[PDB]
Amino acid sequence: MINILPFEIISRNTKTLLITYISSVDITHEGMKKVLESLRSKQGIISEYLLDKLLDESLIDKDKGKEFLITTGVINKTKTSPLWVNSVIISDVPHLFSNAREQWKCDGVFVSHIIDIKDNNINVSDSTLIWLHLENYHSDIVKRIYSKFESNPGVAFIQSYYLKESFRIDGVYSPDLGTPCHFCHIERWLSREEKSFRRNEMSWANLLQLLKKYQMTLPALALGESERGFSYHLIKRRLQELTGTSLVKSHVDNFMSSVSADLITCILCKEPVIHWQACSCLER
Amino acid sequence: MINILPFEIISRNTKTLLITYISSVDITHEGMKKVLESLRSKQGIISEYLLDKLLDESLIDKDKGKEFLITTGVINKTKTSPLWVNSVIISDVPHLFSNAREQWKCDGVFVSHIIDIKDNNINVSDSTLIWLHLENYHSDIVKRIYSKFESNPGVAFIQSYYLKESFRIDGVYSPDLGTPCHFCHIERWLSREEKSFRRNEMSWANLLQLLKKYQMTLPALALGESERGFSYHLIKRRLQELTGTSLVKSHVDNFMSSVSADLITCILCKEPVIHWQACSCLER
Amino acid sequence: MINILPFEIISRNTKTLLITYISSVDITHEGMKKVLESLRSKQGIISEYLLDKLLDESLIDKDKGKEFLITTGVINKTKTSPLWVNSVIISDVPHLFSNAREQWKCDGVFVSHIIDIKDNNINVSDSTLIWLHLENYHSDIVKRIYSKFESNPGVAFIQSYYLKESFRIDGVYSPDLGTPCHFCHIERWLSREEKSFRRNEMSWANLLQLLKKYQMTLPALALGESERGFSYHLIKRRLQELTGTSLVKSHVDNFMSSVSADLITCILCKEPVIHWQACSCLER
Amino acid sequence: MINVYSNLMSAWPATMAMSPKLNRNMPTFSQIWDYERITPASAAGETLKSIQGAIGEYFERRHFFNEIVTGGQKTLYEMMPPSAAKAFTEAFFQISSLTRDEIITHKFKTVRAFNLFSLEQQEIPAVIIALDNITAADDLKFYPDRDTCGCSFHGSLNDAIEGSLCEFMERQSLLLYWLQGKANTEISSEIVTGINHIDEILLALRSEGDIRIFDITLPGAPGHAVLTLYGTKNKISRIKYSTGLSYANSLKKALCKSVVELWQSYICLHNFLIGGYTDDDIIDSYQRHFMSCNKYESFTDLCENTVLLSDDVKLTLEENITSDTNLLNYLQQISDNIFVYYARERVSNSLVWYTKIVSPDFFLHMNNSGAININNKIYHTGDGIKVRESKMVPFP
Amino acid sequence: KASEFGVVLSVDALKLSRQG
Amino acid sequence: SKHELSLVEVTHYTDPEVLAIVKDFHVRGNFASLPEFAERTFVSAVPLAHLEKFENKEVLFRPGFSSVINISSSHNFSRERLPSGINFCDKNKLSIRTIEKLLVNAFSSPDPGSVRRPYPSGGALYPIEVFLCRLSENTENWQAGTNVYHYLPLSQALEPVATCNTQSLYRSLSGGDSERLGKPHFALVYCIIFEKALFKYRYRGYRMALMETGSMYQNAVLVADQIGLKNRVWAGYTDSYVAKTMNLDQRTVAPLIVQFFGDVND
Amino acid sequence: SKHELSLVEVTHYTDPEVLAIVKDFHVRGNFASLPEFAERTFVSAVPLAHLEKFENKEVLFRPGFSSVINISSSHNFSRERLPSGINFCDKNKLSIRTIEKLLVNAFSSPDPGSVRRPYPSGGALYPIEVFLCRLSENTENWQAGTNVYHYLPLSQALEPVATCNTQSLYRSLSGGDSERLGKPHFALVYCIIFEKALFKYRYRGYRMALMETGSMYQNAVLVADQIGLKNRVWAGYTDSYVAKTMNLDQRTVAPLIVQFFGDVND
Ligand SMILES: Cc1cc2nc3c(=O)[nH]c(=O)nc-3n(C[C@H](O)[C@H](O)[C@H](O)COP(=O)(O)O)c2cc1C
Ligand SMILES: Cc1cc2nc3c(=O)[nH]c(=O)nc-3n(C[C@H](O)[C@H](O)[C@H](O)COP(=O)(O)O)c2cc1C
Ligand SMILES: [Cl-]
Ligand SMILES: [Cl-]
Ligand SMILES: [Cl-]
Ligand SMILES: [Zn+2]
Ligand SMILES: [Zn+2]
Ligand SMILES: [Zn+2]
Repeated sequence: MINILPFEIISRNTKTLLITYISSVDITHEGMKKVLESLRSKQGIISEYLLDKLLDESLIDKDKGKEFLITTGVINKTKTSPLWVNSVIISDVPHLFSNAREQWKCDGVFVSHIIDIKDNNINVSDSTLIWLHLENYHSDIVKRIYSKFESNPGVAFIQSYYLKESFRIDGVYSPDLGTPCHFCHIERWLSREEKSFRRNEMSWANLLQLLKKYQMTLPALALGESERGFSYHLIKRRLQELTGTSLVKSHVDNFMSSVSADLITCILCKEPVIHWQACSCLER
Repeated sequence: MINILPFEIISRNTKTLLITYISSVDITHEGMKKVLESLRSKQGIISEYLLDKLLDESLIDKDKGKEFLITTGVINKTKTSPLWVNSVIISDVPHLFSNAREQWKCDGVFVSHIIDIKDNNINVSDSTLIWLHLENYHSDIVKRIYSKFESNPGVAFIQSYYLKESFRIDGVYSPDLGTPCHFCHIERWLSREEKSFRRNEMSWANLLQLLKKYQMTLPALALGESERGFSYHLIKRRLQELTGTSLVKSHVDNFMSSVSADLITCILCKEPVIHWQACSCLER
Repeated sequence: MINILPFEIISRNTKTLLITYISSVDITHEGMKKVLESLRSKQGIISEYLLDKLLDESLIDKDKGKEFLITTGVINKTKTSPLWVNSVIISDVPHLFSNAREQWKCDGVFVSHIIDIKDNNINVSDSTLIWLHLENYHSDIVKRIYSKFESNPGVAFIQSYYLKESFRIDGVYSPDLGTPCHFCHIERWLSREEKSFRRNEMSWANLLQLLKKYQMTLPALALGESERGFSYHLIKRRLQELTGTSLVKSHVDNFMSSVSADLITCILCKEPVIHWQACSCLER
Repeated sequence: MINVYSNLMSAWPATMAMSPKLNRNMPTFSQIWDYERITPASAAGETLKSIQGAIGEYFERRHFFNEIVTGGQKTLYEMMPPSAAKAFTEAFFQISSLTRDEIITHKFKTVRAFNLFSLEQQEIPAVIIALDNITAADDLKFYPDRDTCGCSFHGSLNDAIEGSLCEFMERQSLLLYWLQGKANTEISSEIVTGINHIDEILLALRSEGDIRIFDITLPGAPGHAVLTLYGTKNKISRIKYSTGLSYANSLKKALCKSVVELWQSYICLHNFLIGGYTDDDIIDSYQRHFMSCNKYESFTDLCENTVLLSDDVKLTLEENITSDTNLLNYLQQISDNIFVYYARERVSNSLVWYTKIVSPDFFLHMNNSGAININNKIYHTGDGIKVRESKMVPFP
Repeated sequence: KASEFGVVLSVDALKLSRQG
Repeated sequence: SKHELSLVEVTHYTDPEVLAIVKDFHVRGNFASLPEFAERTFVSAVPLAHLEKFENKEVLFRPGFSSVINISSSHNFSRERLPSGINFCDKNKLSIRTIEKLLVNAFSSPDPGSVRRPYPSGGALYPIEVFLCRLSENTENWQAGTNVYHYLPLSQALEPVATCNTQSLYRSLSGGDSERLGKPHFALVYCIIFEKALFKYRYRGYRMALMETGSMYQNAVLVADQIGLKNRVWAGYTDSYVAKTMNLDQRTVAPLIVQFFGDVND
Repeated sequence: SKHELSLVEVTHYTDPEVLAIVKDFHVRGNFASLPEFAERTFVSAVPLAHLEKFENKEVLFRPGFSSVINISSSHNFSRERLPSGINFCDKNKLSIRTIEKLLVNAFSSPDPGSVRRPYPSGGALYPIEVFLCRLSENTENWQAGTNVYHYLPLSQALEPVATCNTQSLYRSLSGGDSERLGKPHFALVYCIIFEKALFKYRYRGYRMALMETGSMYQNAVLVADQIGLKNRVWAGYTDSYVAKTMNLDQRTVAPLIVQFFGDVND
């Protein structure tokens, strides 16, 4: 698979410059200028057949042209069959994502569907990453999605939601891989927010609450357009890390971990959470 | 405006039985069944306007209807403003608090009087929190304060005393709010020792019950200046937590919680306090 | 060494009860009542010779009497030669401790001197624990005390001070044992208070500050009598743990660690700190 | 895990703990220990249900063993309507050697109750409900043997009543099965449920020894009381016999709960035995009796004396036409004299509920080696196996 | 143990075990 | 079995603060190591081309100085440890007899009535469990279709654990680097029971448990060398996926290290 | 020395967040274990009288069940590991020849031109250092008055570290339980260099370093048994005090475990 990476190709008078994340080149060949311009107007992935055709049309040797494009940071070639063949976004604000499927292709991210949580009869295919994004959080929504899809072969989930002044993105929940679920995450954050000066969350006050039907909403600051935009970018980059055009590799010790962002300071904190002792995700 | 207390209605054909924390009532009017079914689904809160509407729709006189709801323990009417306009401290060591009234103003705590428990004729204004602090504990001392002041409008009580190496601060007892009393804890605890499946012959209940028989108080064990300063600060901070509080923006768990402090390790243990079905505070 | 533990001995009519932390006894022997009363009026440590004399005077077998006193929790016998033979308290508020030397003997704590930090020519003996307590913190004061006493054979230091809404007691700084100093502690707390969402404190902003003469004061809430009393008790109990009559053993993994108290919630947190990378205490 | 410890002078019990386990497919076990105030309370199953169950078991047992205060003192005919008072009199007349005259004039300590069907408020004798020997001491001559049959605890009155009804069905079904040897059907001992933790237990039991699964539901009743039985001859096994019982509307649900109840009793006794704990550590006479039944002969004696109404061993777990008839209608046809003892306590902004379903027209308790109302609306002396009428059922 | 000096009414067993 | 300890007895002493803090730390070192993540993750923070300068070196107490007391290698009576196996090949059948020899010699006393083991443990608590994973159909089996077992070192017996197929186990244990690993016959997986490591000694027990694991795999290295097996200790696996595949409950028990065994020919 | 690596090269790759988090965790397991604190501290959270039920037991994957595959002890070709030494006695002189034999066999290749060791290490990084502490005047010495040395396993040489007296070292290493320990001739102290353990693998390197320590002391157990020394691995010491006494910089390096060696007679 050939991935087109971020770059610009700019021109003034007889001067043409290529600028990528890796390098900058004063371009002196008209054919390669043409190739770069066509690549710049395409989104993310290009068939090697079309790349070859593009190079042939500009009378450029395919091997030498490809080597130039790869070494300068215009394209890369990936080989790996990925773990989730598709992503879906399920949300209570699907309109926030109404352009995401088409935009995010140029980051190499395949999102097949934006699904409104209000939909009855939601279907998802094999080996799909399900991103559940909630502005108006309720634990029952997460429980419904798990109840419907946890048994889907190769499924995984990511959940995103707001808590106090933060945007939270849970670690990837993969039943196949045995990683912690949303409830493992939200209990870790609720514990940390208690002013107990204690890591341990359990006491008789907590045990008595665990008698009631497990359900909750979460306090959070009111969202404006800028908080939504920030969130939108974090979602995109996270999906990109997992399933899209990889620009920066992640260390194996934190690739599937949670990502939390303080909406005031804009500082991110990426943290692996443990399985919550009272959660049954491990037993399913 | 109106707190809806927890209650149950059970129905069998046209028979309906209401059970609140203090009453069991055969409900034979159709209107009142509809009022109670509605209140049961409302979940803790209702405006006076909505209650009045609900009563009018069910063809029940608003004043008879509300008196019934209050008297049987389905609702309580409480204020948005602070529950307690001031506090008094009643103690067997009133000299400990000789500068507290003046000092604690800068923490926003307003204690109007320090009162010696040995005084014959103790008067307390309406809407006052009574803090009873004893170095020498006897249950009849608490009983006499409760009997004197339980019918004062808006009154509440909190007790602090010493149990071996611990300083205990009871939950808040409010007749208006229907929270547990001192005896819901201690007499229930003694019951569990007396009625143990296999009695511990060296139970601390033996000491407590022998002190009753011998007409003696339970002394605090070897308190010095530092233990008293520690206790003084805990009292101040607990009073601060209770100042400016109401059901409008302070959860009932602030009242229905005890604080025990180990005087050796200085570790605090905050625990829930619940009602004891057998307690005389529920005879109402 | 014979340590007298906390207890009360109370009497009414012909009834006499001993109450300790360990047990309660209905006392039926007049001689033992007399012994217990005399022990109750003494402070902390008693010579075994006087204990024997006390028992002889009440015609009680010494071995049987001692066994009773030990098993019931009135006294214990310790054997161990302690690490610091004496403690001194150095402070900017020495008047807060003007009764501490005499009071704290009944907790088995030997404080030889209360020293005003304003004193020139402060001397301290071999194997002394130096407790430095500051209401008005300045790092230069700690540096002066270290500069004068770090070389004293067998010395150790504890420092206590206020930071924001907390009272901090550092871990024991013992050059002989190689444990972290005050500056190791205060840097750990200053780092934790920064809103960086990062454990690591170092960045160019911090490096540039490290160019200036290392000195600082600390913001903290204004202290009232109750905060001072709470602090006084924590100091006493900490000294007691280290050098006095041990009432509760500490696990070896946290015996020399820091103790921090939130003055609002009164919750304590005991935590071992690492040596600060930029500190030179290890090199001295 | 959990590991919440409380001071002796706390309102709360000494220790709660959820046990670690290596196998993700075994049920979670949670336990509360509270000295010898009560015997330790536990539950097993899905993690949260196990935690909820241990807490509920603790609240339930603490209430009935340690915490009942009676509401007065009245004769049977002052305390309730006349036909209920007559049924109690006929129960009490079989339980002690005392005369009907002595029974109807005695002033019993009372507790609050309502009739299960009419919701008519009344009182019933406290001596039936309180497990301690102090609460209704002066009434013990009338009713010396007490137990926790029909007792439940929950966060809603309807759920507590449902829990009490299930236990009532369980125990009444078990006593009739014990006395007569009659079961409705057998479920295949090779049954596969699809629920991972249930199948894990069943496979382990099948590998260690043998099992039998019987539907013992009271004849004509809806729902399903499922009795699971285990026994082994294997020398190095500490548990030679165990049993589980549960009643639910769903046959599958009843079977699954029954299997986990068996595992719970199996593992508690197993851990007692490998712990090397003495007989002085056993304070409960039902637990002592159950321990003396830990032998293969308990298994064979039950299985060889069981007669099935249906010969076909069930290979699937479907309901049938009787399963969803109305349980309250069914019970009322047998007797109008079924009562709900109830108590409640505020916890935060909620109420927790303690209930016990009691009927003098059914068995008042489950020890037929003690003083019991053997003649009632579902059994009369001589109906079943004679030796069983004087022997306690081998069930904890 | 029972003693000549009085009757022991109560014991905190946890603290006695540590006075392990 | 005669030596059984219930974890119920252990949890009675657990400090839940210690347990949580230890688990929180522990999970920071877990890996997501899968073939499908090869182009989007990395393991080494050092570039491959610079790793040589760090491998098989000595750090000095006095850097820059060379005054040392030399010791003669004539005191060495030992065999060289064999190179760790790589590019494993499973063409030849491997008997249960060979695997049994590994287990009893590495982890058990020669005397079956003894409870001592060939490796020590803090407080004699032995908090580390050994699991056996069968990874090739050319490995003989004790129980048809069971591919994970738990070794009981005092009973000297294997307890059946899981009937996952050999391919699933291999995938989970070999992580991203399975092509280079090749095809081992079996693995040992060493697992910590958190509460058994912590209940007596608190935090220091964690450190003791990890050290104990190393004493265990080292016995296995030495025994494997003597019986003609090749082996490689291996950290390149996805911890949670290995746990799930073995049906371990990650709230109680976590895999610390994997050790592959087999032949190296083609 | 020919194999020298400068820690300057290592720190170039250090993540300061990882380092701090690891040190923070590590210090939670450090002990203050001194004779003078005997009556005011405790080590075991379990009372002595109940410890028997936890010692030398097996936890089961299927508790309550006994269906196992028994393995024969006839496959065992090994010697029993000797009981760990206790009540050590130093009445007989111990030669440097004996200590040299321990070191080269436990930690070094028989070939002095080889850089392989008798224990493996993640990435061949070998982040654990061995220090030798001389504890009795009945132990022969290489350099008069030097009682701490650092063993260089590739050079097969000892580097002088400290001239503290034998009594100070003994006091620091033996913690609270020195009367029961008796008088060992020497100790090995195994130390982690934090940045060398973390720089490549991050948090997982810490876990790898602790396991490596166990592989090292286990070789020493096995070698000690063969040369007629008794030994005991030992966690009952005050970490910071041991470090200070050895002149180690605790910002860089921490003692993980101590191992005593000697004779047991009277
Ligand atoms: C990491 C570790 C730490 C140890 N710490 C101590 C210790 O502090 N004190 C002690 O007496 N023994 C200690 N031991 C020795 C064990 O107590 C001993 O191995 C165990 O009791 C079994 O006895 P054995 O070695 O004689 O078979 C330790 C062992 C290990 C592996
Ligand atoms: C804790 C530990 C983890 C290891 N992890 C891996 C691994 O993930 N991949 C690998 O190829 N080798 C691994 N090894 C093997 C080492 O790379 C090997 O021991 C080292 O390169 C020296 O080679 P040798 O064992 O052949 O002497 C590991 C060794 C240890 C002790
Ligand atoms: Cl749906
Ligand atoms: Cl000076
Ligand atoms: Cl059901
Ligand atoms: Zn979960
Ligand atoms: Zn009350
Ligand atoms: Zn420092």
